[PDB]
Formats: sequence, C-alpha cells, structure tokens
Amino acid sequence: AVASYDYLVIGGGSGGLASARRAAELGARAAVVESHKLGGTCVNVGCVPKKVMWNTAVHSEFMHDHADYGFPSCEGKFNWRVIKEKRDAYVSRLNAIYQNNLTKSHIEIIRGHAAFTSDPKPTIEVSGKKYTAPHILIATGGMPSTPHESQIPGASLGITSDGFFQLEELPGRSVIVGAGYIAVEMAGILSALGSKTSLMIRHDKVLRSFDSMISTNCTEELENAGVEVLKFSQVKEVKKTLSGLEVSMVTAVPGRLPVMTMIPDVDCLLWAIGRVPNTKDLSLNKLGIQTDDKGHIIVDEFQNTNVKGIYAVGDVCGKALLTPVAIAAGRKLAHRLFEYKEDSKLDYNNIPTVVFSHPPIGTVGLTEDEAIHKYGIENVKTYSTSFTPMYHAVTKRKTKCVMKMVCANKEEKVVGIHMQGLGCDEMLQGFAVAVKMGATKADFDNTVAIHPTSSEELVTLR
Amino acid sequence: AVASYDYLVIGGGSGGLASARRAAELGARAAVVESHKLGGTCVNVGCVPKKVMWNTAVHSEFMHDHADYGFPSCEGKFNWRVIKEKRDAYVSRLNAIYQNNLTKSHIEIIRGHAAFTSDPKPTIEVSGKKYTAPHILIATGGMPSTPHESQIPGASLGITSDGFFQLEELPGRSVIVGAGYIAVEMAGILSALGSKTSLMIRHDKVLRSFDSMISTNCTEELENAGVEVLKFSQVKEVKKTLSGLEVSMVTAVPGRLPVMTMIPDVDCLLWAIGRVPNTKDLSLNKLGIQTDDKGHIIVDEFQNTNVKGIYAVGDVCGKALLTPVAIAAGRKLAHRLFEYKEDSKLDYNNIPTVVFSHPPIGTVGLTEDEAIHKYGIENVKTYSTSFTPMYHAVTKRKTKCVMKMVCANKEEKVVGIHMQGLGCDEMLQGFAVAVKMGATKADFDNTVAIHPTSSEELVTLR
Ligand SMILES: Cc1cc2nc3c(=O)[nH]c(=O)nc-3n(C[C@H](O)[C@H](O)[C@H](O)COP(=O)(O)OP(=O)(O)OC[C@H]3O[C@@H](n4cnc5c(N)ncnc54)[C@H](O)[C@@H]3O)c2cc1C
Ligand SMILES: Cc1cc2nc3c(=O)[nH]c(=O)nc-3n(C[C@H](O)[C@H](O)[C@H](O)COP(=O)(O)OP(=O)(O)OC[C@H]3O[C@@H](n4cnc5c(N)ncnc54)[C@H](O)[C@@H]3O)c2cc1C
Ligand SMILES: NC(=O)C1=CN([C@@H]2O[C@H](COP(=O)(O)OP(=O)(O)OC[C@H]3O[C@@H](n4cnc5c(N)ncnc54)[C@H](OP(=O)(O)O)[C@@H]3O)[C@@H](O)[C@H]2O)C=CC1
Ligand SMILES: NC(=O)C1=CN([C@@H]2O[C@H](COP(=O)(O)OP(=O)(O)OC[C@H]3O[C@@H](n4cnc5c(N)ncnc54)[C@H](OP(=O)(O)O)[C@@H]3O)[C@@H](O)[C@H]2O)C=CC1
Repeated sequence: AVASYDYLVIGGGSGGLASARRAAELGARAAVVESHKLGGTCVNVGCVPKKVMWNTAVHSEFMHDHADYGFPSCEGKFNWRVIKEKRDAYVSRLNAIYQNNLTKSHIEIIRGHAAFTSDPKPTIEVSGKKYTAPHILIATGGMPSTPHESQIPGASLGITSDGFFQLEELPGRSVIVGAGYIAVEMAGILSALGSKTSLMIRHDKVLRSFDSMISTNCTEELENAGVEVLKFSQVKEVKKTLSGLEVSMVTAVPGRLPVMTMIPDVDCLLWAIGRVPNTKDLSLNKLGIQTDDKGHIIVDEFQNTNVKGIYAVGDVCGKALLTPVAIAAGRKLAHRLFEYKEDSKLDYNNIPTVVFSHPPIGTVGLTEDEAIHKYGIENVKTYSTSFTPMYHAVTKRKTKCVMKMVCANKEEKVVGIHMQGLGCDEMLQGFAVAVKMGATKADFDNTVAIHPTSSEELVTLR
Repeated sequence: AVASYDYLVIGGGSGGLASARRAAELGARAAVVESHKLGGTCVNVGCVPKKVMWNTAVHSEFMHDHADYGFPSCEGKFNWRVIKEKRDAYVSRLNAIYQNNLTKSHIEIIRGHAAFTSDPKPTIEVSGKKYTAPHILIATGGMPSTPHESQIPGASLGITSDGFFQLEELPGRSVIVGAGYIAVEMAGILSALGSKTSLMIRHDKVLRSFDSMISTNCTEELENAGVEVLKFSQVKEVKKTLSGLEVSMVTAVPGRLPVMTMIPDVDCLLWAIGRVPNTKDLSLNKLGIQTDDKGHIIVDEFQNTNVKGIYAVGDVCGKALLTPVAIAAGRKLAHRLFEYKEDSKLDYNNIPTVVFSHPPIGTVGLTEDEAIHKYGIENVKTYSTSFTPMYHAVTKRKTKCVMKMVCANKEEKVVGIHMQGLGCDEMLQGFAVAVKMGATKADFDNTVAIHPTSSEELVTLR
C-alpha cells in the first residue's frame, strides 16, 4: 500500500523544512521525513548552539576589558555546565517551534529513515511503509569528516563538531585540526573560555579560500588571542594515555627539515576537516540517481537530479554549505514546482557569509585574485583600510579592523567586499544587497556615512 | 595690510576641516580660523567622547548578564574618574592628529575669533589682522540651547552636553530635560552607569520626529532599563538646596488635571532641548548675510549664502545636524569651487542616522507617515517584525529588536528603513547604500541571508 503526496521531502533540516513550508503555502499536499531531530544541523549541532557559545566567548573576551572601562575586575572561573544547560534548553525550544511550524502548515511528519525503492515510479520506504509523489526532494545534509584509522591510527579518539555539543566540561587542553570555518570558530571559542588551545593547520594560514587579506589577518588574530597556531603540521597518530590523549605530529615547513613532535596531555582532539554528504543509505542506485565520488547528489541550476521528479538542495549537493543557501534554494524550488515559475532558481553568485571568529569576518563576492583572473589585472582596482576600532581607545587589549573593496572595469563595479573586525557580523547584510544590485564605488561614495561607527569606513575608502 | 588666500574657512570642526582639506588637495591656498580646539564639537564635546561613554554604558549593561553566561558575578562599583581620564586622553590624541592633518595639507591655522569687516570685498578680521579670499566658508557650528531665566528661574543651575563632558564624578541623581537625541543618549548612559535618572519630556514619547514605531519602542526601552520617564512634564523653576538642586515640575496629562511636583536632591539637571547656531558675533550685518530668526545662515542647495563668494555648511545652517553631513557638504563644495564641478552638491534625502540608545536605533529615508503623505495611502506598503535577539536566549534581562520597511508604488521601492536593536548601529550603513540606489523589496529578497544574525531579518520580511 502506497500513500501519495504532491511533495515528499527527505530531511527536516533547513532546506527541507523551508521547501516543504513554501510548497504547502501554494497548496501542495506535503510530507517531511526525519530520522532524528527537526531543525537538522542548524538547530541541533550547528548555527544556533555555535552562536550561543560564540556569544559566551565574546562576552568573556570583552570582560577582560572591564577594569579598563572603570569597573573592579571580574576574576572568577567560567562554568561550562551552566551555559551548556541553557544552550540545550534553547535547542529544545526550537525543536518544539519547528514541529509546530509543520503542524500549522498541515505538513505530515514521517518519523524514520527513508530510502528509495526500485519502483520505476519514484517511491520511498520508511519503517516498512511506502510513500510516493511526482516531486521528491532529497535534503539530507552532511556529517563531519574524520580520518580513517588506516591513515591515522587512533583518529577515532578525536571528536568532531557533533561531539563538541555533547561536551559537559571545558577541556583543559584542546588540539583543533583543520583550517576552515569550524577549526577557526571552535579554536576561538575554546581558547576564549580558558582551554589551552592549539590549532594544527597544513599550511601557513587559515581560511586559504578567502581573500588573502582575510587569510592573513585571521591567522594573526588567532595568534594574538592566545591560540597556538601549529603551521605546516599534520597528525600522524593518536594514543590514549593516563593523562588524556598523546597526539603525534609531523611539521614540515618549507626550507626546513621535517620534524616529529608529541603533544601530551590533550583532553580534546577535534577534527574540523570538512563534511561529507549523508547519502550512503538512501539506495540511490535503485533509481540511477547520479552522485560524485564523494557521494554528493549531482544537480543542475534548478536543483534537478538526473532523474525526473527528483530534486536535491542544501549540504547534500556540496555547493555553498550555508543555512540560508539551503533555505533559498528550497524556496525557489517550491515556487518553480508549485507556482509554475519556470525561471525560479537560486543565483549562487554574491552569497554573503560570516565567520564567527574574534573579531568576526564578513565577505561577499570575489576575492582580489578571483577578480584579476576574471576581468584582467589592468581592469581591477582595490581599495582597503586597516584601523583599531575606537572601542579599544581605552583598553590594553587590542583587535584590528581590516576592510577591502574589489572593483572591476572603468565604472568600478563592486565585485567583492572583505572585512574582519568588531561589528562585521551585523554589518555585511546591507552591503550584500548593494553588491547584488550591481553597486559601483560611486554608489558607495554617494551614501552619507554614519558616525562614529566602523561601518562608515566602507563608504569613505579612497 | 591684508593677506589673500584662495579659501578662508571659519571654524575648525567637521565641516570646515573637511572642506579645507579637499580644497587643498585641488591646489587651493587655504587657511582655517579656529577660536578653541580643532575638531570642533565632534572631537571635543560630541560624537567621540559620547561614543566612549556609550561603550562604557554598553559594557556595564552586558555585564549584568555575566552570571547568566556562566561566570561568577561582577559586583563592585563603577569609577567615573577612570574613564573620564582615558576619554580626555583620547580627545587630546585626536586634537594632535587633526592639527597634523592641516600641517600635512599646508593649510594655515589662524588662532582666534573671526568676524567679517565691512569691506565690500569680503574680508575677515582675527586678533586685529585682516584676511581675504574670493571664497569664504562659514562653518562655525552651534551650541547648546538653555532656557532664559525670565522663563525658568534657576535654569542656569542646570548643565548642557558641554558640561556633561566636564563632570568629574557620577551624579547620584540626574534629571534630563528634553526628548531628542541628546536627552535619550545621555539618560541612557547616566542610568546604565548607576545614576538614579529621570527623563522629563513634554509629550508621551521621545524621538517624536522618528517613525512612530521607533518613538514608541525607544520610550518603552528607556522605561524597561530603569529610566523614569516623566511624561507631559516641564520645569517651572530650579533652586539650589543643601542637598543639590530642587526642580519644580508641572505635569499636564491629557484627560487629567495639571499637577505641580517638586523633585528634591538632584545632583545633575541636564538641558537637552536643541542647539542654536554660533553666529552672534560674526558681524554678518556688515555684509548683509541672510539669517533666519534663530541665527542660522541661509543657504541654497549649493551652500551659497545670499552674498557672492560666501558659503556656509554644517550645524550653522540648521539642516541635518550630523558630522557626516557637514563633511559631505564641505567636500562637495570644495569640488564645486576648486574642481569647477558646477553640479557638485550634497543630496539631503536618504541620509542615515543612528541614535546611541540601548539598544541603538538606525533609520534612513521616510517614516511611514511621511511616505503616506508623499505617495498616497493606497501606494504605501509596510513590512515589519519584532523579536528578541538570540543573545538573550540565555539571559534574564531582555531587549527587543523592531524593524520596519516602508515601500512605495507597485514596484515597492524601499523608501524608509527603521530599526532598534542590538547591532543596529553597525547594520544600517550598507542598507543606506541600497536605499540610495533605489532598491526595491525584490532587491532585498533577492539577497541571501546571513545566519544567525539580526540583520538577516531585514531581507526576509513578508
Ligand atoms: C558546527 C557548525 C556550525 C555552522 N554554523 C553555521 C552558521 O553560523 N551559519 C550558516 O549559514 N551555516 C552554518 N553551518 C552550516 C549549516 O548548518 C548547514 O549548511 C545547514 O544546516 C545544511 O542544511 P540542510 O537542510 O542541507 O541539512 P541538515 O540541516 O543537515 O538537515 C538534514 C536532515 O536530514 C535528516 N536525514 C538524513 N538522512 C535522512 C534519511 N535518509 N531519512 C530521514 N531523515 C534523514 C537528518 O537527520 C537532518 O535532520 C554550520 C554547520 C556546522 C556543522
Ligand atoms: C553631545 C553631542 C553628541 C553628538 N553625537 C553625534 C554622533 O554620534 N554622530 C553625529 O553624526 N553627530 C553627532 N553630533 C552632531 C555633530 O557633533 C555635529 O553635527 C558636528 O560637530 C557639526 O560640525 P560643524 O563643522 O558644523 O561644527 P562644529 O564642529 O561645532 O565646529 C565649529 C567650530 O567653529 C569654531 N568657531 C565658532 N565660531 C568661530 C569664529 N567666529 N571664529 C573661529 N572659530 C569659530 C568652534 O570653536 C568650533 O570648533 C553630536 C553632537 C553633540 C552636541
Ligand atoms: N559561520 C558559518 O557560516 C559556518 C559555516 N559552516 C559550513 O560548514 C562547512 C564545513 O566546515 P569545515 O568542516 O570547517 O570545512 P571547511 O571546508 O570550511 O574547512 C576544512 C579545511 O581543513 C583543511 N583540511 C582538509 N582536509 C584536511 C586534512 N585531512 N587534515 C588537515 N586539514 C585538512 C583544509 O584547509 P587547508 O587546505 O588549508 O589545510 C580545508 O579547507 C564550511 O565550509 C561552511 O560551509 C561551518 C561552520 C560555520
Ligand atoms: N547620534 C547622533 O547622530 C547625535 C546627533 N546629535 C545632533 O545634534 C542635534 C541636537 O540634539 P538635541 O539637543 O538632542 O536636539 P533635538 O532637536 O534632537 O531634540 C530636542 C527635543 O527636545 C524637545 N524640546 C524642545 N524644546 C524644549 C523645551 N523648551 N523644553 C522641553 N523639551 C523641549 C523637543 O521634543 P518634544 O517636542 O517631543 O518635546 C525637541 O525635539 C540632534 O538633533 C542631532 O542632529 C546629537 C546627539 C547625538
């Protein structure tokens, strides 16, 4: 027996929920399949609990300035368990809201793990029951990548971001492996909260896919914050000891000889080396659904798979792994399918992003090097500044603000904006609207500044 | 004997310095006359020292959340003198930088008070020496308004924002009079830092020229922060007592009878009731230079006075009293005069502004009521939201975030943006660029969100 819907969504995370809710608004008879907790990575083990911990870190860092601002010092210890409990309660409140959003939209929730069947007409099975629809969205997300034991014996002794959100105490000594978003954000949080923290990176800098200015500056800010950045370093082996884990490292700096070092007494080894898509047990082969070598579902610009009536959005596709991207792609797809808007699709250019470092990073558009490759060196002009925000005019501790504008062609179209500094997390969104509209440098300089702010520096570059 | 220049600038504040520096870049032989401290109101008694005190307040308010975020409480007293000294040192550093900027630009500094002479060819006198130029800019700013003794006996016992920056101790008990920027900002700072603070306003709400949503919300946030808002209340008399000042108030709420109340034991009475232009001793009559009844210099859209070769910018003109406005008008004027750009002028529409309340306010463009008057009620559509930022998901203390988008005509051109909330001070600038470019609601909704932030709510209104 097979129940029919207009729309079946596999995965109740950001993308799947957003697409189902918009489809239902257009009248679709929809159901969402979820094997674990509604809200997916974002709510449970991602964006939201991360941000709570970032706010906790941020608070702690500012408090090192309390005496400089005229107050008696604040010298006691952080209590991880306090905030863990409150963070968990917030996640539970969101789980309840997301469930209610589906109920209010009359979207059926199917609890369990979906897999495709080999019915020529696309059908899924969940707990022995079959479901079909003319439109099936795969929105199953990803999971942390960990090294294989055959490569790094002992790797299973480390944790990932999933395990980070299960920690019940502050680790005394932390080693974070990797050089992208999670490594940067988690190292900064753990070090701000009092862990003796090292960040082990394969090259000389973090965030190497970002503009060079950001990669340089972020690495410097980590070091100045007390994170020990172990450059040109990789883990060879991990062993359990009486005193935590011992991490065997190889360091191979260009121009020097390679060197092996043991790092003893590690309480927390965190692998932050990318994500892999959650597709292994979907039975994609039963329908011939195309994947790459890593298991990502292949899609066109409209989120179609190679199989009619099957679509995919979000992290499972491997492109632009951000909550708002999953949401926007999922909504655009709902309008295409259920409002018949044949040209509705997400533009993957000019997507803004923030890294919750200390201070935070904002970027949208092309790096300077990407613009030079695209437009030619003679047709790219960059404008930049660096300054110490006036917040620190009265403090002994310092952070910098760096900003870069990348402009193309004679009209100086703004094709990239890159910044790190206090406030940059909230500053970027509006600049992203201007960039999406094709703003030129003249449009920025025609906008009157707001004083005194950091944001005004972006409209007064020369 | 009369020394000749291309450009004479009266006043070394925001507008005067900016215009002189841009003129010098274009080759002008320029001089700036300054009777007091370079940097004017902004550096000395305005923007900069205010912002240092705002940061001190902001810090204090966040620290009431320290135990909620997992730290042992921080229970000692603020020491005003600590921060006053550091604030004064920062002002001194800026005075030195501004002086050096003029030296580096080869702009002569004339120390003293300028007044016009009655030479038909426009000439000024400073300390008995005469100076002339074909172009003279009046950039003399304003000063705080205080009541006349004939209206409010004892008014001279109060201070203004100038005197606020001379305070050497935290006043125990503060009464702030007025209902605009300074009253809101100063009440919030004094109350956050521990003064028992009342705000005495003539009507029911503060910021009545702002969008109604902002006026309402700001008033509510002041009250929820512990500021006592004395509505429909005005000062009749002030007397010196053994215990501070006694303030005699009349309260006249619509629908009730008027009532007289004495407020005893006031340490600080602050008048925040507007500014008046600094023109009384300029000898404007010697050249027939036109003023209004309040003493503002009258100008056209190009900052011309009614007298050829004489111009005015900034607070002395009474329009859009903000540092960036003075600067932008002064730069545009320099390009008109010294680069011969006959159409160079400042557009006074779509100037953004922030009020440094708790939380801060940002606005650009038309209020909902202004848009209805301009476009017709049937041609205005507003979008709004209200939420509690996730910063407070773990705190007992709360603040709200409110946002309003005002759209006009079938294309839903964004003609106003109004917000109050954590981060709004740094969020506004980029949205102001989009508004200046004529963004529509579709341009906002075509921009992918940044998560988790408050700023994303402005691109996801429905
Ligand atoms: C630590 C961390 C921090 C991050 N911080 C941010 C941030 O600040 N901002 C940002 O924009 N992005 C951030 N991201 C990225 C963001 O969380 C992801 O891009 C987004 O969650 C992906 O959404 P999705 O819908 O593709 O997948 P997911 O939210 O991962 O949802 C997939 C859902 O499918 C379910 N599922 C899987 N297979 C099946 C099956 N066969 N049957 C039924 N259910 C199934 C899963 O249980 C899950 O709930 C962060 C990620 C991590 C890991
Ligand atoms: C408490 C307070 C807080 C503020 N906060 C902000 C804020 O956060 N953001 C913002 O954008 N705006 C703010 N403002 C407004 C801003 O400071 C003013 O808009 C700006 O300073 C005006 O610049 P100006 O060049 O017109 O005048 P001023 O900076 O006032 O400069 C005029 C100069 O002329 C000199 N002078 C006057 N007459 C003569 C004469 N005859 N001969 C020689 N010299 C003379 C004066 O000594 C002075 O230095 C604030 C103002 C106040 C009072
Ligand atoms: N604020 C936000 O928006 C957040 C978003 N996310 C999203 O989730 C994605 C996944 O995050 P994350 O796991 O950090 O992945 P990322 O891909 O961002 O970064 C991992 C980096 O680690 C390095 N690396 C890769 N393999 C290894 C290896 N075997 N050993 C050591 N280092 C290695 C690489 O940098 P190198 O080549 O320099 O060594 C690589 O770029 C992010 O890219 C982002 O899209 C995650 C967190 C926050
Ligand atoms: N963050 C920034 O950008 C800042 C900018 N500034 C600039 O400086 C200007 C001057 O600030 P401020 O002095 O606050 O002036 P404002 O004009 O902003 O506000 C004064 C308000 O006080 C009320 N008022 C006026 N006369 C009296 C009276 N006799 N008794 C009681 N209340 C009275 C009025 O409101 P009502 O009619 O409701 O009684 C009036 O609107 C600002 O307008 C702004 O342009 C100042 C500070 C910060």
